[PDB]
Amino acid sequence: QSALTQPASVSGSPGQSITISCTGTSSDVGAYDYVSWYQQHPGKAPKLMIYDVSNRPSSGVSNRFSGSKSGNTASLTISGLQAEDEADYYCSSYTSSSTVILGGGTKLTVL
Amino acid sequence: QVQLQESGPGLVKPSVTLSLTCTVSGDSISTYYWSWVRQPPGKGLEWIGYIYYSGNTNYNPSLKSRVTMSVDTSKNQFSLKLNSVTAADTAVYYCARTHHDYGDYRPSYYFDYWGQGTLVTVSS
Amino acid sequence: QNNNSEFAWPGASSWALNGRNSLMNPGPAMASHKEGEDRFFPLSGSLI
Amino acid sequence: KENSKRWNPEIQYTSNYYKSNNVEFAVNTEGVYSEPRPIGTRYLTRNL
Amino acid sequence: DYQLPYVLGSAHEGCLPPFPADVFMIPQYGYLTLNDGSQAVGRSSFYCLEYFPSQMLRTGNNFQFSYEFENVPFHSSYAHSQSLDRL
Amino acid sequence: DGVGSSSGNWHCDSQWLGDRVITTSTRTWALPTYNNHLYKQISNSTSGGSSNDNAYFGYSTPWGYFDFNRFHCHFSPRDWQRLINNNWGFRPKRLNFKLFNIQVKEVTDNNGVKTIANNLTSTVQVFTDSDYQLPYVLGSAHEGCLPPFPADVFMIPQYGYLTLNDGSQAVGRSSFYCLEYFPSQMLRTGNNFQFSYEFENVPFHSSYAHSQSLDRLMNPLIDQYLYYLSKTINGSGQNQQTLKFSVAGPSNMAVQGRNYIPGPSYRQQRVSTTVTQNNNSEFAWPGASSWALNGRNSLMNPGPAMASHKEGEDRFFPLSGSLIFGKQGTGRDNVDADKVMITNEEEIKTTNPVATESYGQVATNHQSAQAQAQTGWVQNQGILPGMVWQDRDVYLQGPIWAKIPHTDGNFHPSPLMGGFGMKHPPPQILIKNTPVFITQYSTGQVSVEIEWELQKENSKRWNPEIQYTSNYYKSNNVEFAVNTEGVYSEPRPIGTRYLTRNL
Amino acid sequence: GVGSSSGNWHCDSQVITTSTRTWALPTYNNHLYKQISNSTSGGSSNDNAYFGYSTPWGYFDFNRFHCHFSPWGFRPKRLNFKLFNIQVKEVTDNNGVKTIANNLTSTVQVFTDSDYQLPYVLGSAHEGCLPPFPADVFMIPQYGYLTLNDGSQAVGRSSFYCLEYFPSQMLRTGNNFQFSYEFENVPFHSSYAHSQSLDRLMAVQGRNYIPGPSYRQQRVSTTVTQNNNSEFAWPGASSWALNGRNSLMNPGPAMASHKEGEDRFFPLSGSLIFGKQGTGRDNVDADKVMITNEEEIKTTNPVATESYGQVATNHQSAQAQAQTGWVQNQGILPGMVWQDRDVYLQGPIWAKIPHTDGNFHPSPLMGGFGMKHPPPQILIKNTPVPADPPTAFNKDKLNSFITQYSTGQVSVEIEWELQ
Amino acid sequence: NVPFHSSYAHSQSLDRLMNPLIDQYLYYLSKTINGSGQNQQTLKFSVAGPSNMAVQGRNYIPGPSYRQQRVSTTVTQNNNSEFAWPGASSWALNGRNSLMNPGPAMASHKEGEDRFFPLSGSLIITNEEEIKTTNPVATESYGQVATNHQSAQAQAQTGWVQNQGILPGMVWQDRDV
Amino acid sequence: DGVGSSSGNWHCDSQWLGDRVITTSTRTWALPT
Amino acid sequence: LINNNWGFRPKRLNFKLFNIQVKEVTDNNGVKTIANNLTSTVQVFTDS
Amino acid sequence: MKHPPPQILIKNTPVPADPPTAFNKDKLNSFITQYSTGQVSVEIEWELQ
Amino acid sequence: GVGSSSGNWHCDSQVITTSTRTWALPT
Repeated sequence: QSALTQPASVSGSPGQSITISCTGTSSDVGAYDYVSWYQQHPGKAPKLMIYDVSNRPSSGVSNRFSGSKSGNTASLTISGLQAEDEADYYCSSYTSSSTVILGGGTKLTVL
Repeated sequence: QVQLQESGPGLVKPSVTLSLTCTVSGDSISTYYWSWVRQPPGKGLEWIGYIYYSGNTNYNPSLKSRVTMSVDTSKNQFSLKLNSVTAADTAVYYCARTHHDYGDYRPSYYFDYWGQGTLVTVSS
Repeated sequence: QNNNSEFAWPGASSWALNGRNSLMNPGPAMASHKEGEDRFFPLSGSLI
Repeated sequence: KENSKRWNPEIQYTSNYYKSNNVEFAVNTEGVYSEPRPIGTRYLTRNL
Repeated sequence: DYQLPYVLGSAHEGCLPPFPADVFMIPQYGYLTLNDGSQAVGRSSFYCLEYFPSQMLRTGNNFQFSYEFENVPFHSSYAHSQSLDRL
Repeated sequence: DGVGSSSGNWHCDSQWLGDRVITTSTRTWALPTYNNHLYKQISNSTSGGSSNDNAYFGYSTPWGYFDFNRFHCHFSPRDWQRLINNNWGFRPKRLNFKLFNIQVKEVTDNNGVKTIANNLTSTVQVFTDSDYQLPYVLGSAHEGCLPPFPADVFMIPQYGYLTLNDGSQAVGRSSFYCLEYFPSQMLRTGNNFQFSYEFENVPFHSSYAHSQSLDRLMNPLIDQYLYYLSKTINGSGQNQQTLKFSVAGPSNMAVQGRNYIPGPSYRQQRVSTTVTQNNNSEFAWPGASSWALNGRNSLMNPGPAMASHKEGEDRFFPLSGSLIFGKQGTGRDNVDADKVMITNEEEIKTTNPVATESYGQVATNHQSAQAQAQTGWVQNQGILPGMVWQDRDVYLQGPIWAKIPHTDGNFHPSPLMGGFGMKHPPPQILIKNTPVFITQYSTGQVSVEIEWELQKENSKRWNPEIQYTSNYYKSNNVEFAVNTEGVYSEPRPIGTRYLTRNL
Repeated sequence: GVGSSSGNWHCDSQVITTSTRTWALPTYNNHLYKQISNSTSGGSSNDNAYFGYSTPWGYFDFNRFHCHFSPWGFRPKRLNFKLFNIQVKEVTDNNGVKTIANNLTSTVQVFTDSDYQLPYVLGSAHEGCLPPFPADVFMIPQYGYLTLNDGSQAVGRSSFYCLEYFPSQMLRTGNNFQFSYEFENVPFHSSYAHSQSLDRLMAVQGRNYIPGPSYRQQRVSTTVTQNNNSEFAWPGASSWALNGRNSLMNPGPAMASHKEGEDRFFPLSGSLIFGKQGTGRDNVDADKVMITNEEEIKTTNPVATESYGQVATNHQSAQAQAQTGWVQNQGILPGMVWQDRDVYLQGPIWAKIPHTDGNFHPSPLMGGFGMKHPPPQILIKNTPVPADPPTAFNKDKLNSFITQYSTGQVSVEIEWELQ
Repeated sequence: NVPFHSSYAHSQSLDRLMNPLIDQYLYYLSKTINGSGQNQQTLKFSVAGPSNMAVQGRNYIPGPSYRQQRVSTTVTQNNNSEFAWPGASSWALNGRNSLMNPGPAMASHKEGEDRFFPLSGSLIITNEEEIKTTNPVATESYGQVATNHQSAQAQAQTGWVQNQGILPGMVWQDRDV
Repeated sequence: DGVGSSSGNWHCDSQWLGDRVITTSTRTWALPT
Repeated sequence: LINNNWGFRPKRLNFKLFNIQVKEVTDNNGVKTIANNLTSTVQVFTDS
Repeated sequence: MKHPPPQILIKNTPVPADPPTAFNKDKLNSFITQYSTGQVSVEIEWELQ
Repeated sequence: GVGSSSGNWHCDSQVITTSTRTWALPT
């Protein structure tokens, strides 16, 4: 179905929490708790960060990342920003038509 | 220690079907779903579709008319076929495992392992 | 993958008693699906 | 009890090691208890 | 304790030969488990027979055991004279 | 008793009875003749001995020995699962060792193809050192154990020991031990040998992971009646020195007063399994933590029990800090990371400091109107009153016991590779063929029986535990099973810590 | 009975101390077990992250000495505990004024955890103790516990306990509760100051014994002009890191507060600090707090703000001078002796030694008697009494209860053995 | 009622207790780079065995050390300065600095150097050499500890241990009578 | 036996002995008319 | 249970009802008062 | 039958040929070629109707 | 022992049936 919508870019100074949002219809983000986030560095494969709205993978993801959902909007919060943190982030959801759709991605820059 | 590796052509002429395989090493295809995701340069990720070990498949509706996937459990690898490749098709193609717990009816939507990726160029 | 029609009741397995039809739920014990096919479940054949 | 002679380890019912806002089979921040999944009885195996 | 897969009721060859003077080869034991195909599932089990206690016999040693059959009905070695419909 | 009468039966069973487990293993072995019936002095100087850290002096003997000291000898993968999921602790109690069905063979190599036949009159010597008079080589984690899978047939390892050395040369204080100078029962083809042993009392190995961390033991709802110093100054300005105090409470838990502190630390260098994160230099021996003894540097391996990593960082491991096992069919030298299995002690993170982290900080100076407060990192810490710690976990492929060295003092003798330290461990069992020389070898059976005490999990935890389990999967082979070639393999190391306790 | 007393008042010290007090137990969380975490409490700091549960249950705390004592060695032996004269008040609000009436048919649940199956919170030196003066009436604190966490989240290994899942004794107004407890053997707590010092039993002479371990604390003057003009409460402190979380080293190894004749200073986190009656919670001056000192043990114990000694860092030769370096932290060496930290009238009595493979000198660092089986927790709650149900059956659990609380008497008796 | 005083010298050393003929089933990290160049990182592992006995896994470690300054009977070797008090290892109590005499029992000197002696370590001059099997040398550092986290930017660094308190799994000999 | 005398206590535990398990649950109920 | 056993089945049942508390409700205007009714009874029987 | 006549399993105990004179951890892949023979008697009582 | 017989051949039917055979077991 139609894509998830994200802000094009977000920036935050090192050490301060920042939030990225992704909006979806009542059929994807709104209806299910199936939301995941991926972090991608240039020239590399995307890495899973959040799954099931707030869950984190057992290894490789710091506790500084947290997912959340309200209404039709899901959000990724990064706190204690670091240089490694700057990367491309993608929202992804399981839609009503049993297909997987992702966001456009947001580029985050740390000052 | 699942490790995905895919192989294929670098350059492909238009109107020619594109074939790509991905080999799972260190673990087997097992009971998981296996997806293909393509990223055009400087563009967002797009989910092409996935296949399951029994051949059951699901695809992206936009690409559904021209996409065929196949799994081969003996050789422990799965592949992708794309018809009528054009300018739009140029992308880095990743083969990512999609998490699935066998036996419960829970949709499998997210990718917990990824291949290195392969760059495919559609040009004359 | 399912058919685009209303078959919850019309496509169900049922047993008639004294002229009334009752759904067969869950019914005799049978494997929910053939191997490699987790996605399918029997209409009334399971407990939900 | 089982006396089984099977050499390789069984399938057991287990909690995953997971990082979650809540813990499974426990109250939430509002005090509401939940049962996340249906748990069956069939894990150990036997010869037919 | 009937802890192995029991292959005897499958009507295989390897029986003691009907004529008492024939020398027979003893058939090899093997067993089948769950499969999805040529492959195995996590519920598939592997049995090692070395992991049972067994008796070791040199050329002077012998082995015997007794077994009681459980109660089973007499197999009927006869043919009916009447038919169900003409009773 | 007789040449045509078997002297023992093959016993391979595990019995669970309440609070105890009895395991029984039987294996077929083959004993060659080592050193052509000779004792031969050995040292590095034979191989050339290029380094002083590797310098050694000792002897090799005609005798072999039996080694059951690994867990997979006595437990099947299922019994191990059955042990670790249901119990909080276990420990060995009794030991019964039997040797039987001895067959001494004699080899004739005559023209092209060699010939084997029975030597019915030959003997085999076996004895046990129950007075612990010989050098004890069992607690060193050497190969040669009874094979985990019972249908395999294993070859007995040659016995050898080391004594004092100066470089590669011996010294006057060195010793030499003749094993022929021990009385030893002699066995022909009809004889058998058995002896029983009683383990000395040890503490239960803790097969559980704490459900609390040492620093969280507080009631989260209630304040302490202790105070801590919140402010040393009022704010931006000069001469602002002040003393300000606050109650320690649920808001700030780090500053709260605590009764007990984490266990000792000797820091390890950190290596990632993702190679591009590692530094581009050869630092395997140079960047490694070590201890020196009489001029020689022994690498610190595995070392004190410390958590392999912080939560969520599984790709890092301490350089020498972990036990690392080879996969089935893995070469001896310079294998890739995927060929080995690196065990990680994550479960001890609640009370044990991370191996790759500093212990903490200390004050390094006296602050004053002229001098700021300074600190410095604690890279190693010895025992302090009020430390608590967990020992290293035991593995299905890992050792069981070690011999506690005979010394005037020791602290917490629990051996550092894991398992049960004992000043009187199970005695070594020495075996050799009697010289006749005629080319000759022997074979037979060995059965070993250990009784294991258990400690039941009494927990009141409401939600389900973590259990070691084989998840549903479909692969070519079954895990912990033979393949189409008949090769048994253990796919992963299995720890003992799944169930939980309160701290 | 409804009109007869189930116990009396005993408040005398004979060495058998006996205390008795009057307590009030409210309703906590409206009979709910609620998940609590640092995010729930506002979060932010990694070192402060936590995950746990708050329970409807309350508990009794006599763990401080001023509970049993009116103003060489000693140690506890037996324990005896009674809970009697139970009274259950219910509350109803007409407009803005509240009514209180006896509810005679309600119950009060209590149990002791003598198998130590619950998280043990009596060793953290919290508030909520029996008041030191026998006339006061005290509020019983709420029981909560923490489990494993990563950030504000829960790992799969985290545990959840339901205290309703314990068998407990239920008390109407005429019922009483009692149990006795036998202290396991501890060494006598020393109540003396050495008249001799470890080095004088001359600076170059050979000795058989050396002073105990040290982990250096930063030094702080009570004359503020002496202190550096900067904020070093956290930056200048001693800490230990556990699982990536830094915890303050407090109070730390038992060490002398200060050198001879340096009374003004105190080690930053190295001392037990008490509040005076009526002291505020946050940012109170130095004259609002009682700061204990450990100068008594300075004979055998090194100053908390001083280095343990010097050690050679090299090999001297005709080309190189003998060099030394300072030892800030020194752990146990064979031959050490030390004195533990002293106990105070306000200070704690016991702690629970964590259940681990190993420990050394289990004596708790805040002072008192370490026990692998200490006096067990005593848990209490008011049994919920629901309001009128809807009269049509509803699947859901009932969230509307009568407002209620209870009150009664507590007596704790401890036999003390003296040296 | 005291323990027997040990009056013997070990015929083995703590670091040689292995069987010289057999490999361990344990692995160690043998090589971190394939060669010389950029981006050569690797992880290679090998079996611990008789040829390299330094890297083998051991269950017990030597006793605690508090290092002494080293002094040579041959006088020319000693530095020409008065380092007797300043150099000496000491401990502070109540502000009074006492000399660490004799202190933690340790091997008086490395094998082959009997000219050297601990500055305040030995009774006066006896030697403790009998204990060099399980005890660290008095004039030598206990060992090395990693002082950082290596990274692709930062190479691995180690510091020296001039004093080490007790650890679990330590063994030692007391001082000879 | 009276108004102010509790008629029962709270039992909520499971005991595992040999081949049998004894589970005990206790709950608070509310009965409307 | 399900991890350690091949089968299970109930044996004995022991049921108890106690701490009976009867509350009589008086509704007057918006407020309602709930007080103990001490003499009140509850009927309980089993159909055996 | 639920408890039929039990399976009776038999094998020749493996006899290794001469193992090497230096120790090796591998399992032994070289055995003496060997086989066995013997007699088998089975006596079943039968009930008649 | 080596030079003696551990069992006697029995092959008769009495109702009690008896059978005896010779077997060969390979590896």
